Amino acid sequence: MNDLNVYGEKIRNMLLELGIYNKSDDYSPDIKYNKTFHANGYPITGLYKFLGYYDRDNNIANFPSISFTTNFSSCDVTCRVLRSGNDRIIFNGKNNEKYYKRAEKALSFLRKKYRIDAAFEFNIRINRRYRDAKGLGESAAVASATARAVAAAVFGMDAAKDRGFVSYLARHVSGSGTRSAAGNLSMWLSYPGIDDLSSIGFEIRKDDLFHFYAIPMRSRTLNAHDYASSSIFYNAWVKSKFFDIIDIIENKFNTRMMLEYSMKDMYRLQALLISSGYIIYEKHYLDIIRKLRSSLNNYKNVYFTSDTGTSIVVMSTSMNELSRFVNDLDLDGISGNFPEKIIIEEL
Amino acid sequence: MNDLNVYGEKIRNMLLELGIYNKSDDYSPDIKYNKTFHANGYPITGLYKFLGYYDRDNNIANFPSISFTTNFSSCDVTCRVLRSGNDRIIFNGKNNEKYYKRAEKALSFLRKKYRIDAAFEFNIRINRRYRDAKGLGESAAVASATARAVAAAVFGMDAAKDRGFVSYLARHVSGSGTRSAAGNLSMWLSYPGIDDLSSIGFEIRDDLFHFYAIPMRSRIETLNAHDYASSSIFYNAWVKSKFFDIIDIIENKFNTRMMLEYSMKDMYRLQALLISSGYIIYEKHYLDIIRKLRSSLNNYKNVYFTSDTGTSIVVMSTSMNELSRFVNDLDLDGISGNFPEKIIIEEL
Ligand SMILES: CCCCCCCC/C=C\CCCCCCCC(=O)O
Repeated sequence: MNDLNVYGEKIRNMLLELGIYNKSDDYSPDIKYNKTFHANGYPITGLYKFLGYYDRDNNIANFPSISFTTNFSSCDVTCRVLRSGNDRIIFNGKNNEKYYKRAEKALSFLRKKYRIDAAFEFNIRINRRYRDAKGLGESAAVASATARAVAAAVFGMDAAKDRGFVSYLARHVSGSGTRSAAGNLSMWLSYPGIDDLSSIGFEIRKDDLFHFYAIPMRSRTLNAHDYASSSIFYNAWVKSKFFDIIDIIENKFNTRMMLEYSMKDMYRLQALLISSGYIIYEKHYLDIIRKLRSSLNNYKNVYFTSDTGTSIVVMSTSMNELSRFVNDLDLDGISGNFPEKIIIEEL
Repeated sequence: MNDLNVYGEKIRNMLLELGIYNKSDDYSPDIKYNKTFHANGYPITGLYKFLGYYDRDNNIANFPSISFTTNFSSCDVTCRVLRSGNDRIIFNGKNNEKYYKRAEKALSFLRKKYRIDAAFEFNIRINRRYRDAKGLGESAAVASATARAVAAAVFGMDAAKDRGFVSYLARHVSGSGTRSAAGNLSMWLSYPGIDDLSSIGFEIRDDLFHFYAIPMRSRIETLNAHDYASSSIFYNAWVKSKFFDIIDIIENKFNTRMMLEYSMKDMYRLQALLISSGYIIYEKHYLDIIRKLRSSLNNYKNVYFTSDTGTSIVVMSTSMNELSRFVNDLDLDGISGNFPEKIIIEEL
């Protein structure tokens, strides 16, 4: 779309003027064969949420998104590049066709764009702080950790330390990986017609953030993109996203505005899914959201959100108000924090 | 440049060319003072659903709608016109402000348009086949019954038997009233800028369907749902798609199967509009029933279901035997529906 491109480009110019965004630099492969590289990565929770791709082959989104990086789980990846052989993708000790299929797609991009004739061995470890739950942004943790390990092995440590370049690589695994690779509070710039190296994540800041807590819940995510995109309301959502992104940039990413927006956006996201016949709502989720909504008026600056799942993230600018809310409502979840250490190393 | 008025006028011309729609005829008052008139009226269930008004004072909707008339409740109205005296509006034995206000908005239109200097006595009786359920189109039953009684008393039996004219009067009580007054399967033509006597209900038809309701309790009042849906950021996209969907159903000659399937899709879209504004229609029991219904639909041939601005569900089928087999297999605890067979309009 031409009007969407115009608004995307306006957003890009505003970000270039702020100095927080730059088109990513590109690198030439200099493969360190037979050496194991290790990297970690963290999941994300959406504030300005994302659903639907403009170009699903390159993972270009229809509009920009904003998330924060959490510690609800952690991913660690081991990568080894071989001159010959077959790719091996191990996920939590399992060698299943499902994981292979998702990996070989980002590796296809890598081999075609950079003319690489090599085999890849990946060992992915995700440690969750919950037994089972959806919508806690696990795919962003895998995408950022795999991108960091591949960047170190294929391009070198200099490239692996370049957050823009690593977000570019992470995007090819999962769109949300752009924001996990970039930092703790980050934005992914994306819109129709954007150049490949311009559609990346970048950090907004590492100060004046907030407190958060998750209520992990079971739900009956790649289908969420198709379901939302096919909604008759999808184009109206995409259009409003450009105006909302412009407004948050003009408001200098004010914390409380983003927290409030994330609550409104949770409802809009659910509405898009509902309008396509996908009911995200489960009985237990309904009981918790009614409890949460009913009590919000009695708290100051307490907000909550959900993504494509029933897990809820409760957020507040005050740690005491958050803990008071969690205790009074007897919520049984996990305390969150922004990760402090990104590891990228040759083993 | 009003795009909704353009698509509205295109729809109107298509309907004129089919010969199923005509601008309503108007009538001069010839009041039969001191005589009691009695009429009945029935609720509706939306197929091409309606929410939000373009002009709330004249009850002009933003787009056209299609519904069917049911027997989930019934309304009976008694009307008497007096030369002098005061208006009296009794609703289920109650004389409350909320009812006087709703009746006065319509009577003000009647007195101003037709230059009537008279008092009106209305006695409205609504008998429901459920307790506390929402979204079963009760306001259409009151609107059609009151319009039939007023048309007989104020304009005469000839005007009361003119379904177009009666739907025009019913619109001033409740928009959905146009469809209830028009017949069992009907469309209300409405869009921004439409002429007053053109915004009426008309009967589509012969080859209908069977239905069954599961009345359920809900939080959101139908009157508030108009404001809630209208305030959604998705409302304009819904309105726009409604014009294209109405053009498509007219070109498909109101095919039953297509309208039943549309009503299922439209139920999701309606819920989405309410959800996007932060209004959750869902309840735990509704969730359990809709999951049971959705899970079994693939095993039935012509079975569909819908809901309006409530948790009440209406199950529909082109076959009575398939519907009863569906209701029995899922052990549904609701009420059997039927299209009303007798419309009463009488003096005394
Ligand atoms: C031109 C026709 C004029 C006649 C107008 C009179 C009709 C309006 C009266 C009452 C509206 C009733 C709406 C339904 C009430 C439900 C309220 C409840 O049950 O609590």
